[PDB]
Amino acid sequence: SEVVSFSFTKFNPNPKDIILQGDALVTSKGKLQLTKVKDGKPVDHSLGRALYAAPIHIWDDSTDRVASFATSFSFVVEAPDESKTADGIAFFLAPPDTQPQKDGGFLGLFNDSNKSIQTVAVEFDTFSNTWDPSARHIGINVNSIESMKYVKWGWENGKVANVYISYEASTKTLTASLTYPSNATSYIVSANVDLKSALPEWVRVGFSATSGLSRDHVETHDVLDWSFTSTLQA
Amino acid sequence: SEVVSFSFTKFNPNPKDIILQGDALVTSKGKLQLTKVKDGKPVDHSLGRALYAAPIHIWDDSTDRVASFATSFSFVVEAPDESKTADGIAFFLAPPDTQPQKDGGFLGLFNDSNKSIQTVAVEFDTFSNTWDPSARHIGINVNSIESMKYVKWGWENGKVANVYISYEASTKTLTASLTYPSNATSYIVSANVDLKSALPEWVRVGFSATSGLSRDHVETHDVLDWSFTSTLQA
Amino acid sequence: SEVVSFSFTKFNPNPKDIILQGDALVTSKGKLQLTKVKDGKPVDHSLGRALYAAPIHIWDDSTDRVASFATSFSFVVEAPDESKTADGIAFFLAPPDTQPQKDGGFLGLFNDSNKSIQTVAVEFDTFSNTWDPSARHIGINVNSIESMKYVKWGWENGKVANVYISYEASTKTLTASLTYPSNATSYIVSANVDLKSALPEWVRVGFSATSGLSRDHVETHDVLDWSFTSTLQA
Amino acid sequence: SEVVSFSFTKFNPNPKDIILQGDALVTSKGKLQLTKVKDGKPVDHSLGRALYAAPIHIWDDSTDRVASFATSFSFVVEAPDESKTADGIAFFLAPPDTQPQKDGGFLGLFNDSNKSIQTVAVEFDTFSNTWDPSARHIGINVNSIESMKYVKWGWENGKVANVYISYEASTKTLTASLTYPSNATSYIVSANVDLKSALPEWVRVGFSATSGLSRDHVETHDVLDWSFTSTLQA
Ligand SMILES: [Ca+2]
Ligand SMILES: [Ca+2]
Ligand SMILES: [Ca+2]
Ligand SMILES: [Ca+2]
Ligand SMILES: [Mn+2]
Ligand SMILES: [Mn+2]
Ligand SMILES: [Mn+2]
Ligand SMILES: [Mn+2]
Repeated sequence: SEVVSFSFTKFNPNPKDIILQGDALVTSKGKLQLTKVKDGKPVDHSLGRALYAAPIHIWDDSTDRVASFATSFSFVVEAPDESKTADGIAFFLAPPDTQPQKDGGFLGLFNDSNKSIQTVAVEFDTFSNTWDPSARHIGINVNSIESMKYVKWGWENGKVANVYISYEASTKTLTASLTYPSNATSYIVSANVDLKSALPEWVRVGFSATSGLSRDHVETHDVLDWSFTSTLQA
Repeated sequence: SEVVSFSFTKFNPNPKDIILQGDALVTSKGKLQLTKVKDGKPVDHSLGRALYAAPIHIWDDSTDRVASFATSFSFVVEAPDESKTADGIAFFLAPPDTQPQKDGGFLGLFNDSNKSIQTVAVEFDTFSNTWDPSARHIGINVNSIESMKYVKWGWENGKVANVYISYEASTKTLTASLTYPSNATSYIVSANVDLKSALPEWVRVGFSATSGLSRDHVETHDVLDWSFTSTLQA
Repeated sequence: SEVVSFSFTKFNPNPKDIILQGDALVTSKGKLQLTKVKDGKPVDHSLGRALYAAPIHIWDDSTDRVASFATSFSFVVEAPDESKTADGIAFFLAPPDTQPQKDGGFLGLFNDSNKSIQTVAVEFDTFSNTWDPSARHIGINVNSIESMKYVKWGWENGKVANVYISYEASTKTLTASLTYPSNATSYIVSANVDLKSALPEWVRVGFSATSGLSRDHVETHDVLDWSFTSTLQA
Repeated sequence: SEVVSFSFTKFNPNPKDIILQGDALVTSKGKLQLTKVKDGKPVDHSLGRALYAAPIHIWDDSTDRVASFATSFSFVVEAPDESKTADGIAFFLAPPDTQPQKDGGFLGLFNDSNKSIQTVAVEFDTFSNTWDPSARHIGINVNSIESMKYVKWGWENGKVANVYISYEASTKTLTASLTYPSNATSYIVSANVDLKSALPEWVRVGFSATSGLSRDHVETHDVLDWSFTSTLQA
């Protein structure tokens, strides 16, 4: 494929363009609620993922070409307690048949299987596990729950976060930024990532999130909108 | 969904974005060959269809809104004999789980089942069946192999045909045009079509084609490229 | 330039993106009224033109490349008398400094100067002059008020006409279609046009219209919206 | 206007889409060289600006609506000496008739006139003047050479910088990021900026740059490509 694009200003309650996995659902107001909410309150031990229906052609073995892509999405992570939060939300790419992996700190993306899984993620990590830096962080993750690069992230409870992720194929640069319009505060991180080596030719793209494994480490992970475009020169 | 787009300047030999049904395949040079070719020669009794992976949201029961869409594709129909041709090629919309229907003059789109099937097609018909006008034609077909409107079509054997189809939701106008750049000859037809009444909320879009049911009524039906865009106001 | 696009769903009353020439104005409801209207009634001897502010790079002498482009616009031509009409409306390309040429049957586009002017137009001609066929027509015009190709055009008084014009650089094919959603009636014409030979490298694009030179040959020429895109491979 | 877009993968040597002011020129290889280079070496006391030909409709007094916009551009600033650099490069919006203002630290954008000029800029400042913080910085500037917000910027001599600027009208958030693909290092800054209050309804957008006012404070300021899109809801 050469060019694929799609833009949701909000999500449809029974989405056919979006493959919902685990606890993910679209609320009737059109928020993509990745992790469970009960009586308006986030629940623990939740794992939800959402992928776009069409696979994306990110590289081609015949032509040796790599896709470029850009995506925008806004998301909210709201926790009943500012200091106890887990586990986070991520935008990711994985093989098209990708299924939910471990919950909790593995973010539904990775596992501890000793079989290195193919998934490239931009995580917004709200809990410091063994493999994390100390502070909440935006991480670029290449086939590991351990980020290859991260920036410390001043998570704002319940505030809309605007994210813009792009991948420039000609330089192998993956760049992720987050901005909180509420107080015009922003964070960015970039990495040199070889998508040909990390991922298969075709992938599915989307989001994954998990709530903490305890009652006092719960938060929501809602996506409010999403735009994506990818071009493969071919 | 609000906006979905995709553009192929040619097709990938093992397409993941394109669901190939019946005899459809992508050749190694990237043509979408809907009907069978053997030793470079079209074969009879063939039926092939290709659909885009992502369903398209063409209308919404809650918001009462209808999508607009536009698509461009180029296609070749080549017959070893100018005067004996069958059966044709079509661009269509159908429920997402749509499967190949009858072969031959039914174009893989419709059947004679007495169970009116949901499919809206723009056919390029190369054989005059019982339900057709006399001459080869471009037809707009709403849940029937019988066109509600058609224009006579001067098919050019083996020449590239450029098609542009659009649907204007605000007026319910479906317009289909074909141009042969080789001699700058063009045909157009339009119809007032209520997609809400003809189709379910979500559909898949693509192409369907069949070769004749006899050895002396064979032709190819190759699509060379394809661009599509649909917006649902919501 | 490689890609230029712009889309108006209606026009701004004091447009800065649109260079208005002669009698052209934008009404407060956002219609581009090319020719004069007085007390709601079309006036004779009027000439109005509108061009997009940015020049469009349609070909390049260094790279030998030609642009492709596509444009959509809706327009109304309303005459107080169905049988007496003049003169018409056109979409055109001309050098960027292009100024209004002759009025009346020259459509503000051409003149009788014996100095062949550079302008390539798709005219919707409502009056049969000396150089016209008999019937109202959609014409493709290459540096002459005389069309190189035309299709007879069933003008519908006061009805919205939807036009789609495209130019495919790889085949030099200019295609123009018009559809009246009101009764789903359509017309199309195509021509092999060498834009490199007809036009300079850079042009401005837009509309031109004139009302008849007599009181009993008056009509309006309003454009309701306009989308344009052009890509030059370079 | 509702939607305006344009994308250059490089610039044309005699650009008609781009209004070049002061010393700005396009090199024969298609770089937009804002400030003077002599025998391949940057010259002092230079000031160059480039604007897109079409004005952009950023807000509308009648409808009370504000545009959103996004733009990407890559740029190089190369100095013969790493530690002596001046003055910088900026992306800006200003009234359409905007002309070059003061040189040097005023970046061709502002002056010391005591007549507050309308210009909103995202500067990449390479020299600490009286109104600057100490370190080189990316600044958001609203009708002043003094930034309202800035982030410290690790300028990389002679390296390609990729910038992405967006403005979200619904939150009044202007966000600017820079990434050096060479070592995947990134910077971002955001501000709450009211474009209705800072700028007139229509503007022109582009770049401005100046070299230092001394021989030992020289650098280049070349833009390599540029994409822009703006939508005004209206
Ligand atoms: Ca963690
Ligand atoms: Ca038939
Ligand atoms: Ca005439
Ligand atoms: Ca400075
Ligand atoms: Mn982490
Ligand atoms: Mn038929
Ligand atoms: Mn004529
Ligand atoms: Mn500064």
